[PDB]
Amino acid sequence: MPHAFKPGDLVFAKMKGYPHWPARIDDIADGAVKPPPNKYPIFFFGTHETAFLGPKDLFPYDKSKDKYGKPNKRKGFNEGLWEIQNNPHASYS
Ligand SMILES: OCc1cccc(NCc2cncc(Br)c2)c1
Repeated sequence: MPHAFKPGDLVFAKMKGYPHWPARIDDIADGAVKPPPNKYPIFFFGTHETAFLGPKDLFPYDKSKDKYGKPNKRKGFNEGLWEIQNNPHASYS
């Protein structure tokens, strides 16, 4: 049974103008800006950028990897695929 997203969960995250992108739910550091209601800090693998997104844009990784895991030409995407498959919980900062 699924649960609400928690830090460490692996997803594909969708933003307008980009393919569904390999990403993880991040933690919020002490005193850092918190997401709006029902949004989460999304760390994008490959590009190593963070956005606040809601669950409607978050696709759990295992269920969605067959559909969204194909390499493409977008900058950072293939490295993102490598990171989520090979070391998704490492420090990339
Ligand atoms: O719209 C706010 C916002 C926040 C972070 C990054 C971007 N664009 C670039 C980008 C980088 N990695 C994955 C994707 Br998917 C997109 C936009």
